[PDB]
Formats: sequence, C-alpha cells, structure tokens
Amino acid sequence: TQVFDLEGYGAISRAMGGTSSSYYTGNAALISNPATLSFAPDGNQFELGLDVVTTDIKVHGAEAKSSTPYVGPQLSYVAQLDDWRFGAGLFVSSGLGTEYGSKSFLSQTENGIQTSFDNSSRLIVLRAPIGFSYQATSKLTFGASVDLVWTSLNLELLLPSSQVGALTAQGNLSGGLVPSLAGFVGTGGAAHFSLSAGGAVDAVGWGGRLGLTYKLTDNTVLGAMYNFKTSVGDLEGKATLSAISGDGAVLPLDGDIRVKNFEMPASLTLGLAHQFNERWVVAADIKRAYWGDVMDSMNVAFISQLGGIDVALPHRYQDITVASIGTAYKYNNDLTLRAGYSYAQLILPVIPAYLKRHVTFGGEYDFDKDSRINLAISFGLRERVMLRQSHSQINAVVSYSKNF
Ligand SMILES: CCCCCCCCOCCOCCOCCOCCO
Ligand SMILES: CCCCCCCCOCCOCCOCCOCCO
Ligand SMILES: CCCCCCCCOCCOCCOCCOCCO
Ligand SMILES: CCCCCCCCOCCOCCOCCOCCO
Repeated sequence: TQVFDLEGYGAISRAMGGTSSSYYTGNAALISNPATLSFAPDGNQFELGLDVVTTDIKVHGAEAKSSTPYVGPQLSYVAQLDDWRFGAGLFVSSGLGTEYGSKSFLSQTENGIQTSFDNSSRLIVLRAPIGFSYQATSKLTFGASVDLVWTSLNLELLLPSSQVGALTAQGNLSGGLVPSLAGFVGTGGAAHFSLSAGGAVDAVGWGGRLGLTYKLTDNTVLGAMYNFKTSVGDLEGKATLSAISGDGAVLPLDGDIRVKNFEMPASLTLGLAHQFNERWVVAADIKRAYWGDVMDSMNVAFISQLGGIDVALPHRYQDITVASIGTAYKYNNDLTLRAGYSYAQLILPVIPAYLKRHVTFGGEYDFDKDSRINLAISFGLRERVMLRQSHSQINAVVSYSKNF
C-alpha cells in the first residue's frame, strides 16, 4: 500500500529500514525479492504476522486531528524441494488511514457552517503471491512471483463550494449533476462523498516480481529485483453524493463510484549486504519507484439516477528514489537486534503524503531453533507540508516463523 510508493515489506525487513534485496527476510521475501527466499533455513517455513499502522495528522487557528486500528494478517508458507524453494502467502495491510470525524472545519461547509458529515479514509490492500527462488551456482539465486492483488477503499471526504468550483475551472470536474446541483450548493455549500455485497468500492488486479542474487564475496552479496507495475482493476461499489446547501440543507443521491487508474508504479531496487564480522550485519538498497512512467488520468466517475459527476485527475508524479541502510547484531544465539533508516527522495487531510525520513528498530527472539519471533517498529518522521497540515506514522509488525 503506502500512499504513494515506497520500500520495505516484511517483519524482519521493516526493522532493518526496509532493506531487503540481499539477504534473508522471511516469507515476505515473496513480495520483496523471491531470490532472497533461497537463503531460508532448510525446511518449510510458516509465518504468521500482524502488520500495524497509525497516522497522527494535525491540519490547521483551526485544529483538525487524526485519530478521534486496522490490523492485517500474514499467513505464508515456503516449502523446499532441492535447489528449489516454493512459496505462497496472503498479506493484508493498511497504510491509508484517517478519521477526523464530523466536528472540524473539514466538516465546515462554506460560510463556516457545521455539517454533521464525517471525514475519514482507509485503503486496504491484500497482496497474495505465488512464486519461488532457485539456487543455480551458490552465487546466483533467481526468483520471481506473481500475485493477486485485492484493493479496497472507503472514503468520507467533504468538498467545500470553493474547491468544487476549483475542480471545474481546472477542467477536472465534468458531469451534468454539476449544473443542476450548482445552485443549491452555491458559494456557501459543500459536496460530500461517502463510500462504505455493499460494493465496498474494491478492485482486483495483478502484480509481478522477479529478482536475482550474487555472492560477490563470502561477506558481500549483491541483489536486485524488478517490480512490475501492479495491474489493479477498477474500484467499484455503492457510494453516496450529498449536495449540501449554503445553509445545511442536505440532498443525498445514492449511486455507484468507479475509480479508474489507481496506479501502483513499477520499481527497480539494487542493494548489497556485507558481514565483516560473524555477528554484526549491515544492509543497503537503493529503490526507484517509477511514477513518472504514469501518464494517464485517475478517473472518479459517480453515477446516480438523476445523473452523474466525474472528476479527472492526471498523474504528473515524478520518480521516487529510496535509499536505505540496515543492520543486525546477535546478542547471542538467542537475541538479534536490528535497526535501520531510510531517506526518501495538495494538502488533502484525508490522504496524507508519504513521509521521506524513517527510523526503524527491531529484534528477533529465537526460542526453539525451529521457531522464531521477529518484532519491528518503524517511525515515520514528522514533516510540515491555504491549509498547514503535518503528520507522522508508526508502523509495527510481528511475525512468528514456525520452521516446520
Ligand atoms: C481522490 C480520491 C478518490 C476518491 C474520490 C473522491 C473524489 C473527490 O475529489 C478529489 C479531488 O481532490 C482535490 C482538491 O480540490 C481542488 C483544489 O484546488 C487545487 C488545484 O490543484
Ligand atoms: C462535486 C459536487 C457537485 C456539486 C456541484 C456544486 C458545485 C457547483 O459549482 C459552484 C460554483 O458556482 C459556479 C459554476 O457554474 C454554474 C454551473 O455549473 C456548470 C459547470 O460546467
Ligand atoms: C560497504 C559497507 C557498508 C557500509 C555502509 C553502506 C552505506 C552505504 O550507502 C547507503 C546510501 O544510501 C543512503 C543515504 O542517505 C540518503 C541520501 O540521498 C541519496 C539519493 O538516493
Ligand atoms: C517472545 C518475544 C516477545 C515479543 C512479543 C512481540 C509482541 C509484542 O507486542 C508488539 C507490539 O504490539 C503490536 C500491536 O497491538 C496489538 C493488537 O492486536 C492484534 C491482533 O488482532
């Protein structure tokens, strides 16, 4: 998910700054760099995880806070069969999460009138890969995976007269419902979208992933994996447009939205992992999320009986280059403590921008040598993005790999 595109997935990878390319990082490697999967301890792994995110947004004097938690699964298994590793897992996760609720100015119709409309968002994505890793020459490990993605979303966005007009001017907002709803909303209104068998407003695309590894030294590994842009489908499902008059009179139309071109771009990451001491470990990858390679427009069509409304949004997103280092010491044949960091390189309270800086802590507590527990937590370092607004996330994951 991450509401634009970044790096770092997995219980042990999150802890190491989202490094992943060259080394082992559990079954998440299925959605990271399947080649890496080869390094797995002989046998058949079987992890269970609990990924967790939460954002604290503070938009503005006019305070509007975010919180007023979605926890996702991680059933995965990676069987072995000489030189050949085979895995398949489900990987649920949030990333987009806000709940300003109905009380703040985001709920203030033009003319600062308090509507009782909610302002919230939640994008959930469940990746589900099926791939493999292969040992070709105790130096070359190839691996790839093809996953079924299932995106779901629910919004509670409110737009004041102003920006609805702004959307018109820009040549973004077309419709038919517009003419007619104009003059009822007027320079003092606000429109409001609400998505909640009930469609749910979800989609079902496909994802691709292939990567390699090369033991350059016996203390240096080189890695790379290409990530095909996921082919999500169209987000479809019941929704409710509510023209709100310049004084609070609500006109609710019920129809069905269709979000088109929700892009999750491709990415090529390159990294290494050195171990200049049979205890202390270090990792480092450079990621490239190819956003500039997205030229079409995200289209939000809404259809009711009385008519429709549509918003076009062209992409215009340049490339994102993520650099990230990792590390991991072994307190002993029990504890393993890791810690990494990763620097990455339209105020809209309901969809906060990805953060660039990140600090990550974590460790691993083995207790069987056939069972293990990984624990990671990543800090989204605060950025200050008229409407001043700022936020900072806290991601925490925990997986228990019962080496069968
Ligand atoms: C965008 C998420 C998909 C959910 C559909 C809701 C569609 C509603 O409109 C989103 C448009 O937001 C843009 C802001 O308002 C325009 C302000 O003027 C800015 C000029 O760049
Ligand atoms: C997105 C919600 C739809 C509700 C539309 C009400 C917003 C309309 O505009 C208010 C600004 O007034 C000026 C617009 O021009 C008059 C009619 O609209 C025609 C545009 O093709
Ligand atoms: C050779 C042994 C490993 C020693 C540490 C490796 C550290 C290597 O470099 C990592 C570079 O990436 C992180 C830098 O901070 C981000 C700066 O902006 C750069 C553009 O991507
Ligand atoms: C034997 C080692 C002990 C390590 C335990 C790690 C588990 C401890 O907590 C980590 C932080 O908790 C994360 C999320 O909050 C709990 C929510 O409920 C989740 C399942 O529905």
